[PDB]
Amino acid sequence: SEVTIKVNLIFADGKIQTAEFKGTFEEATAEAYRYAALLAKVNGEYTADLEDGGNHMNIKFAG
Amino acid sequence: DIQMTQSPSSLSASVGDRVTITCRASQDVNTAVAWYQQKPGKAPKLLIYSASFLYSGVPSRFSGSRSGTDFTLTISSLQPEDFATYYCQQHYTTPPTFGQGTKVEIKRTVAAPSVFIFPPSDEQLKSGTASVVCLLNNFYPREAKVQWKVDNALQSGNSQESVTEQDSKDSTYSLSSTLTLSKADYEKHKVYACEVTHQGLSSPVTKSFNRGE
Amino acid sequence: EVQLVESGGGLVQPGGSLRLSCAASGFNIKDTYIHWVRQAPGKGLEWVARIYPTNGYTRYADSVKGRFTISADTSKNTAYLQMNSLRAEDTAVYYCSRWGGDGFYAMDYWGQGTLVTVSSASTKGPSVFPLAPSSKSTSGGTAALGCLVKDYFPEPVTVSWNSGALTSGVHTFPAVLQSSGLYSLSSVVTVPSSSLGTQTYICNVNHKPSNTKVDKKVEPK
Amino acid sequence: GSYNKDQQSAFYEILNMPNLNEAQRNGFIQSLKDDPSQSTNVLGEAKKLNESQA
Ligand SMILES: [Cl-]
Repeated sequence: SEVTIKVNLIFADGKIQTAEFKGTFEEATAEAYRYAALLAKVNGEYTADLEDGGNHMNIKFAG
Repeated sequence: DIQMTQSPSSLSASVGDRVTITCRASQDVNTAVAWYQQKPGKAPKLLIYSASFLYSGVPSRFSGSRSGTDFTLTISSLQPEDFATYYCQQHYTTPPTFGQGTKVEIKRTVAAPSVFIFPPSDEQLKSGTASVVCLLNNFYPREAKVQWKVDNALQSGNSQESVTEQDSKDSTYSLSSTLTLSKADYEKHKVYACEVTHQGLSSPVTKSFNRGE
Repeated sequence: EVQLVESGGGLVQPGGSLRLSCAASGFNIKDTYIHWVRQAPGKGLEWVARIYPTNGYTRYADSVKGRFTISADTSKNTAYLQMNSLRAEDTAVYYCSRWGGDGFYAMDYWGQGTLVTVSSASTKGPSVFPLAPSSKSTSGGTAALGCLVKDYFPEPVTVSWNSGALTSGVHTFPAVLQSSGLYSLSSVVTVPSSSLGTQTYICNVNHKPSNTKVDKKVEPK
Repeated sequence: GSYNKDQQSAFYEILNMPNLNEAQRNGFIQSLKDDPSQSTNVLGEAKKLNESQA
């Protein structure tokens, strides 16, 4: 449908950004994981913890 | 046609943070991709062209790169005036197509709103309608609950809110909630109250007046 | 300075026709591509059409083909967009831009944009009411006051304070579409409490579509 | 300016459409002048408009 996946981006230095991905659940999901992978190139390996049946993510970068 | 898929849909970050927005072309577009910044109500402004070249006069904190069909716009040190919707555009084939846009908002510390209320003017009351305006000035974050009570009765379906864009200097919002009634109904009642709930306030603030005071 | 200026936008009935102009200066359109790009309220940018005035080559978005035509008069250094068979979904701000100017392969200059509203509804000028400062609109030695600009159609309305001399502390809210089908907005300004009664505060409201121009002095009641 | 016998023919069809109002008729005529390459598309849209206002 039209869901909004909300994401907390938690960086190694403690900085936090928040992001939204819109689309069908599956498209939004794929887009959030793709974005995480991209950011990990600069910010270190990511870990994604899912909450609220996948509609909320916490993504941490190792540095 | 070629479509441009931008991510995320929105991103909120603190002044001084490094921010990264992406755009993906559905097939090869070489480097024929431009990035634009659009402030609400204004023409888009060119930042970057041919994927990585900075347009004249654009601050050096903006940069673009390309890997295959993936394009990235990076703001190296987010400034409060950088809030905008950013769009990518390919011109490799006609029709040139735009991405759906990424809205960038500035994160900052909490600030409670100044709350004020305005009765209907006498001029308006000479007509058949009364508008009661509740103002929340210069607050953050944007989230807030504003409820109307007339003679302690909770109002529903008869008010509308409007919210400003972030201040370009201090990144706060302001909000108006307008309660609309017929003159006759307005005249039937005496106490008009706007109740505001916000993160910055230790408990909700009610701003109130009596008709005719 | 390179400059593009769009004109000709306004209210038109569904099925109706309108013609936009884009007047260019500080460069010759014979040397560039000229594009039209639109943005529906709250939505993204959508490409509409382009011309290369030097040879007259044109291209169009599929959704406007046959209904809109782009052209250019190089002697007037002006481009045009004829728009027929208009529909509700054509409601948008329409921007003109150049591409290829000075060899830059992107849209480096844009006009300010011109709003096109496709609707069966009639034009209506706003009523302007004061939002008087009072003991209910003041705190910490500063006071809020404003103007309620109510019941107009179509967009847009502009509001300035003191003929543009007063810009600090001004918040002009985005218009809201009421249930009636008419728009309404408020503009407020925060000023020193002590200035009330000594400094004149006037909101200047202009609604071009109804030819309405109103200067409303706001005072404590 | 001048026109070929194809362009003259496009004008003629639109000129004669009974269900267009004068704003629409002249708007489409203007489009024909604007961009000869779009003649066929323009006539098609004018026809659709004409038919819908029958
Ligand atoms: Cl085409």
